[PDB]
Amino acid sequence: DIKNVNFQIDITGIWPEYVITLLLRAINNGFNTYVSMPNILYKPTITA
Amino acid sequence: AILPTIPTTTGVSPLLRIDTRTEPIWYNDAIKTLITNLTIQYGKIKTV
Repeated sequence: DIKNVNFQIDITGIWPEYVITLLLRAINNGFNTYVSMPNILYKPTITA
Repeated sequence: AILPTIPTTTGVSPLLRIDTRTEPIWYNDAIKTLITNLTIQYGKIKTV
């Protein structure tokens, strides 16, 4: 039933296991959600 | 409470369980509120 929320998650390392499944279901099975994380490091490979 | 150096053959103290998932989170919170006041460590500290 999540309608309009934006989850700011930071440490991205310690969340036991529940909130993982909850966050994933709510990104699915949800209307207008957003899970930002402004601390993940990633190498981008851009191609067309 | 974990220094950047670690003895190889490890120990079994509940101290090595703090702030880790997969446990009854209650227990980790209890240890955490019980330790903060103390002074605890692990691994090499000084080399004379």
